[PDB]
Amino acid sequence: GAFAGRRAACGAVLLTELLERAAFYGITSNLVLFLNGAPFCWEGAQASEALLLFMGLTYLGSPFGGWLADARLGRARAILLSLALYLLGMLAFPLPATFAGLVLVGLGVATVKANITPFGADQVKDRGPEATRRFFNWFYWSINLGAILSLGGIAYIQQNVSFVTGYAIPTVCVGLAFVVFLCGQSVFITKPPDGSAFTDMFKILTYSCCSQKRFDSCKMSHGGPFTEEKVEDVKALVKIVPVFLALIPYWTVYFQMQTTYVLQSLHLPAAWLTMFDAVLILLLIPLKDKLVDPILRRHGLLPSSLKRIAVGMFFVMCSAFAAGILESKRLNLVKEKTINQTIGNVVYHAADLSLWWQVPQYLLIGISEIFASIAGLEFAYSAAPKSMQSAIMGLFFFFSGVGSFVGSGLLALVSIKAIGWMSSHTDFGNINGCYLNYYFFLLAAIQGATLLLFLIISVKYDHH
Repeated sequence: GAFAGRRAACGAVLLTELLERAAFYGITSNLVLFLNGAPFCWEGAQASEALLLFMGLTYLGSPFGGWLADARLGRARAILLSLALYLLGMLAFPLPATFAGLVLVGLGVATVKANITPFGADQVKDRGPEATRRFFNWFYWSINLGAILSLGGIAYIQQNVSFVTGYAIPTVCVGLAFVVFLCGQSVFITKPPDGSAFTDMFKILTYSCCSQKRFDSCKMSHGGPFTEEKVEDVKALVKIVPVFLALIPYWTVYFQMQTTYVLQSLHLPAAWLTMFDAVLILLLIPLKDKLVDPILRRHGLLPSSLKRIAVGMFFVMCSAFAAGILESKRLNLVKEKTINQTIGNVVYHAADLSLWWQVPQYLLIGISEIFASIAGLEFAYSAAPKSMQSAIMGLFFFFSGVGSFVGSGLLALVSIKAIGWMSSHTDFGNINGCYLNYYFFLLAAIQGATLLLFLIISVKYDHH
């Protein structure tokens, strides 16, 4: 009965999210390749910088998207405006203009990502937190399904017809999402926030900050016009911030592992490797949702989101250790024979080893994801105040982007001449004379330290 009733609205929201994710992954799958192979052939550095700027704008727009959704507008209306801007920007690709289109697409996706999760989360808030947890599980499953569908269909229909349609496919998807969402609204009534006074909440926050400049906060605000709700929201946000601060290195390690696993698998369509992870997720989310959760319900072992994030961090560390061991074995084997292969239009030298040895580590990462990210989202919805859930989601996405940037900086920094772990990394391939195993071991050590710090912070937070 918990999932009955608004099932149609939940399915519509999941379909819209799937279409949005498919369009985004279609955009990001071969943007650099399309720009390089286009008649306006730029340099590799120029395309890389454009992609990095696009990703940074998408990461940065999420807090402002949540701010715009929370203030002077609703949630569904802000989603509609964001996806309209997304469609308008995406229409430019099949046709300075490129910069404007990238800006529009980035703003649209940043607002959509920041606003879709809180809306669907509050849509099922009628029942207990278990309904929200199941909704988040199916939300992540739909995201992965959309990723797989895009990364397959792009190549599936790219060969049949002209390549322009390859970029026209996401746009149509966006349009479809638009229509679906519109229809959903006609029967949504998913407890619309109707946020009008929430704008004042923002200025109240500033007033509280002024009260800081002019448990000190509680006693100071008791005398003034600072009714307990806003003070408790400020306290909750203050408690939340260190969690994200500790989670930033986790996102750094996550993105670095995502890049390095593909880079290593290249030496055993290039996007299919990434699909592997998603495929594993598509296999793991349902089974767990039907088996892992009930058993705890039988034993009363239901942990907090922080404990599940810690378990995910432990699985990440185990996967990093396994990847390091596999890289060491591959380096030991490769010092005797090499095999020349071609992927796309690039020649790579790979060791005489099967590709299935990547199955264990990937599997571990999958478990970590199904134990961590979703749980974090639940926390991102649970501890956040009811007034500014979208702002909290936007800040979380911004912190994830900052972690990704820190990971890229660390990857650049572990390539200095004094380090000596890699010298052919500047070249496209020939990672045979490199030391990626040491990089994996360093990532595992950093993950362990971050896990310990997060455990301490989680214990301190749960004590209060």
